[PDB]
Amino acid sequence: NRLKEKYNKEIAPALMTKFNYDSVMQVPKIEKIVINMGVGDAVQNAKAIDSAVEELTFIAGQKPVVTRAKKSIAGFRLREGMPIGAKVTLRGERMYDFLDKLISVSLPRVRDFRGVSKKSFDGRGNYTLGIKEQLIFPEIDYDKVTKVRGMDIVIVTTANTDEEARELLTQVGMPFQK
Amino acid sequence: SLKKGPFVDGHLMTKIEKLNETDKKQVVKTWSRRSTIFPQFIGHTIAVYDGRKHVPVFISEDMVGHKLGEFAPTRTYKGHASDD
Amino acid sequence: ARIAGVDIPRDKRVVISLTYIFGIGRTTAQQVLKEAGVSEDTRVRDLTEEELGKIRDIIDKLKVEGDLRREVSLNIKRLIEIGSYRGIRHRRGLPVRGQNSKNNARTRKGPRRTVANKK
RNA sequence: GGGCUACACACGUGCUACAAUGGACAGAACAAAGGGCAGCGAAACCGCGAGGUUAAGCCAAUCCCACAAAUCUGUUCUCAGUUCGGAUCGCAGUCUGCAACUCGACUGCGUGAAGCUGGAAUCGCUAGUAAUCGCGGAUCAGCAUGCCGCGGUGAAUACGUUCC
RNA sequence: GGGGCGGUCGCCUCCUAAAAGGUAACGGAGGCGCCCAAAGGUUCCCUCAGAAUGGUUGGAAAUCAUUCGCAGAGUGUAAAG
Repeated sequence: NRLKEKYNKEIAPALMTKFNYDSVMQVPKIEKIVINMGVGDAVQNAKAIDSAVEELTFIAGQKPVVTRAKKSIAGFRLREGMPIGAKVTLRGERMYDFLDKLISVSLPRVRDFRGVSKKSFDGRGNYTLGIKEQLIFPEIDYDKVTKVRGMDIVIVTTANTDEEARELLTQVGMPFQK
Repeated sequence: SLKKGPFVDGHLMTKIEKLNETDKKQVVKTWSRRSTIFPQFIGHTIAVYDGRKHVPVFISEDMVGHKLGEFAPTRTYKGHASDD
Repeated sequence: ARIAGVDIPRDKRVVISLTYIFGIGRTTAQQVLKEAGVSEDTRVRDLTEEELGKIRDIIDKLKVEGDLRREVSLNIKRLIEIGSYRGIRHRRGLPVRGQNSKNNARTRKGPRRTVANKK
């Protein structure tokens, strides 16, 4: 909750002076994060896609749900049924308890990483990010999982423009390659 | 190399020195590829004598300790018959 | 997992156990243990609750796994954009150090196959 | 200045391994022969190492190259792509040379291919031979897994001329 | 539109059929001797296809976020409604 108090006292007042706001009260707000698994099956016979689903319980406490395909693909499995990947939509106090782990711990842990996200902005608001290691998340043990599985994060901004959406992220302490 | 130090033939030294102090002449041939690139030599473009034909070479800040003639390969690729 | 070099194994003596770390080798392990005074110790993994931490700091001074991979990667990327000739050897499948090609040197070339005959 | 060192590949011929009769560490111990003054270069000192600084002696049964290695004695790993093997490459040094990019050697550090004994087929050798471990020299500014030698350790089998 | 040969014989959709319906030809285009205990019944909820942008192993596409989408979707199977 320390991150949650942080924008209630530090970020917002500074954000208010950076440019004018209609009706004073208006301020961009984080909405939902969506974590993707993908897995890739390779090919369909994981055999246990659910074993990957258990792994995501560590990255976030919200229960993952498998994303069943709504369309068949000629190049890869499969027609509808036998779900591929998983999805999570953490909210509330969980939102900043998770984001606090992201800046302070997750991103710096990565080897080659120093900073990203420049062209990444939609020009509308939403942020996107890729995650390629479970070593990135401290709660996971090294002994578990063995083979690497992919991950994603998508922060949402209330702001109607990326210029406002970006400035909100900078005060959060989010890294940028610059 | 070893110590004291990298060794240009020394004619390239006075050439690039005069070209640096004034004139700013560009594109010059050299037969002596053995000479190493120097910080004073930066930004010049030299036609490198591989033997068959001179190959011009711009000098980025990144290249210094690499030999000047190293950048141009005398070798012709490949040559092979049925590719793919 | 793990406290220093990520994913060090188990049921092995500590020296070979952190030689596995992408960074420290054998003699470097001999040096960090010479600083340690462990004496080997311990065949399995049971060191000490705080000594594991002080060793974790000395290993932390050394650097560093996937970022060390980024060192070699950024280095060869420096070796290709520079012109070049060395990175040219890195991607021809040509050996870089300079040891012919008329025979062997299959470390990059791979096994199969063949596409010639006469007559 | 290049090239004789090409590179998708084939073949001939060597080297190193695929490991517990072993690997790694520590201690201990036994050679022969050859080379050396535009040379060998001890010892002392500096550097983890390579080498460097400095310099005694030696035209050599005097001195130097020079320490023999396998082995033995213990410690340790306990059967695996491994403390097996070292490839490839990166970085940082070093010897020689006006000069080490093409296209030299060596070292320190890091990276840790393939290979867990190999199809068809094929080679050597009747005893100090095969097996294997180190050393020296010719070559030579530098460069010897090749060649020529030196010694250490040191077997199995030979019924026989049916067959090649 | 002589017979023989070929093809066809029943049911269902559209057009030809001419703004009720019907309506012929060996006229023009297609389907069916099924399928489903659920894709049925009821109740409570939800809205598509495709596009653009951003993104790990994701490439023209498996997955996910967003503006756009009066339906360019889906409606077991084929057409009209």
